[PDB]
Amino acid sequence: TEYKLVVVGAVGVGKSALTIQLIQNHFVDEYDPEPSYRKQVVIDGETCLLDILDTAGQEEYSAMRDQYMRTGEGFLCVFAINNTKSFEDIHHYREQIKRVKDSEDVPMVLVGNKCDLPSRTVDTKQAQDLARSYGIPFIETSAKTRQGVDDAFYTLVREIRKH
Amino acid sequence: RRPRCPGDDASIEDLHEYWARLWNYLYAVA
Amino acid sequence: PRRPRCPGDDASIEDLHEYWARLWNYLYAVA
Ligand SMILES: Nc1nc2c(ncn2[C@@H]2O[C@H](COP(=O)(O)OP(=O)(O)NP(=O)(O)O)[C@@H](O)[C@H]2O)c(=O)[nH]1
Ligand SMILES: [Ca+2]
Ligand SMILES: [Ca+2]
Ligand SMILES: [Ca+2]
Ligand SMILES: [Ca+2]
Ligand SMILES: [Mg+2]
Repeated sequence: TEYKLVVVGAVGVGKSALTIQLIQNHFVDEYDPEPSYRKQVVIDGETCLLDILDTAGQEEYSAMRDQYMRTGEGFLCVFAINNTKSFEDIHHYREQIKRVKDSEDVPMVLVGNKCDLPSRTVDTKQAQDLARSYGIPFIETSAKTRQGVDDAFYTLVREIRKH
Repeated sequence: RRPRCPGDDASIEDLHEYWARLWNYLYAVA
Repeated sequence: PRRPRCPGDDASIEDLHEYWARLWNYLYAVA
């Protein structure tokens, strides 16, 4: 079965880094003349084909982007734990998803990325509270150390399956 | 940045791979 | 269910969008 996953979030929060880690298993830069956005995985004893839309962070109006996002069945909403604006942007991203899907019931996971960092401005309890208020899972991740990365995408698949 | 065409003899899985690439590319250049 | 053709060098972004949409349709159909 096919799963279309869309990664959204403010500029620089780690959308591309998370996707690259999920698919290619590395953080440091590599040079080899094409990137893959598809992965075959087993989740809860059943095989999945995952396609990932790693959205550009810079936002604008676009009917085409709306259609690309509308194609997604589930969404990772990503902020960085050292970026309070990216956290406060999450409400906007959820509203955006609900607009494009024309629904209040869209599979979603809240992701707090960069938990490897030496300092933090967004505390865990804030994010757990917000996710709970949305009725969605919350997962802290690090694209650098790979901590939680599999868990974030796999939990999103679990949410889609329950839809 | 635009993905290369999949190839005339591309398998269904090859097309799936290309499609995911194009999905990302189109979003990026809007 | 006809397989769409990938447009060439001269393709506009809208041409690529059309191919994206037709390919989504085809790949859905043969599944
Ligand atoms: N320490 C640390 N740095 C990270 C992590 N994830 C991403 N970064 C770094 O933060 C920067 C932004 O990463 P990037 O993947 O480009 O984020 P993005 O959300 O795709 N950016 P954009 O919105 O511009 O597309 C890069 O320098 C990257 O190395 C993480 O988990 N830990
Ligand atoms: Ca690799
Ligand atoms: Ca525009
Ligand atoms: Ca403030
Ligand atoms: Ca633009
Ligand atoms: Mg990026």
